[PDB]
Amino acid sequence: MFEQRVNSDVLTVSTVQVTQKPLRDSVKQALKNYFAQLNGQDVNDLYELVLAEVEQPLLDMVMQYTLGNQTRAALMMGINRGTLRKKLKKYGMN
Amino acid sequence: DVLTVSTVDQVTQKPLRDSVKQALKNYFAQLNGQDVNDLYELVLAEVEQPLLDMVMQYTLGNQTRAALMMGINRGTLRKKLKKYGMN
Repeated sequence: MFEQRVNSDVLTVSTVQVTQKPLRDSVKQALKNYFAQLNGQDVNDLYELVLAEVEQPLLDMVMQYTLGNQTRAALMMGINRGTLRKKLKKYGMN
Repeated sequence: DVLTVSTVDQVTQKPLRDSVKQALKNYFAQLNGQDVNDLYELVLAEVEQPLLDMVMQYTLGNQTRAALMMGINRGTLRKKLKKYGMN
């Protein structure tokens, strides 16, 4: 009945003829390899595991982009400074 | 380094964070001063979807085992699945 509002910009990486492929596929491949090594081992924190692998490079890139300005970083990210501060502290980036 | 992707004519493993960084580098380069207010959401959708897809395949669609493996409650799991039209 109704369409949605979302950011439709793309995130891609290079693959090799060289072409781009969606970032989501890298996450997918990394998980396949992860399960392959796990071989039925117990895991109970996969969300946290993946999130840490993704948030760190994101925080660094946005901070680098805003030259360290946290106010503009929170704005660009669509998160309040409180949540931003919390994520940085979480990864020792304070 | 439990999360890695294959890279190449020999193939070697590189951390997933390196893929995320490369993609953001491409993203920021084309931003061209344009403004953005939801970059976290854009990245989240890009990584949550494949994570959900893979965990659900690996647990045969069993929500209770999927949520335990992820370390989130089922209500949360369900909300994310519905958000991405995967329910």
